[PDB]
Amino acid sequence: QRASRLKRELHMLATEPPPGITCWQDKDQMDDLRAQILGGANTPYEKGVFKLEVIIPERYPFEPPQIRFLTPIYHPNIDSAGRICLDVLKLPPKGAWRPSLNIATVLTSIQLLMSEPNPDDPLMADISSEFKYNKPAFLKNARQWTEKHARQ
Ligand SMILES: NCc1nc2ccccc2s1
Repeated sequence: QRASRLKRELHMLATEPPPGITCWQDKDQMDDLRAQILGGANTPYEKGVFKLEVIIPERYPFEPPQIRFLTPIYHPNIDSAGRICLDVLKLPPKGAWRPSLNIATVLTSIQLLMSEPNPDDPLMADISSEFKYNKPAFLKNARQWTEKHARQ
């Protein structure tokens, strides 16, 4: 059932990936994956390439994929170790993971989170206040962080 579902998902990611998103097997196992999200336009992350680690837990699809950024990113919801505060990556009642979602849909949500942060549920408190109260300085720091760590 699990193995069977992962094959369906890998196939879909290889053939019909979402715009801007790529995901693939590192080795010869279906539960240790990698992905890549391209920084969107009309965002400070633009022209940046962000790599992620995607671990599929042993009880998938009843527990969510465990995802973290490997490429540094300056964002209120993402910490210095790459942990993402996002509802679709957490179990209910607080979270919104359900088995009718998949790897592609959560990667797309992380992409949306990059365009549209939530300072209501921050992981980086100083970055979160800068985003609310000094928006131009946030945008400047994000673009600098992008150019340094996500390019060449
Ligand atoms: N591994 C992803 C990240 N690494 C870092 C390091 C410093 C600040 C922010 C980030 S996000």
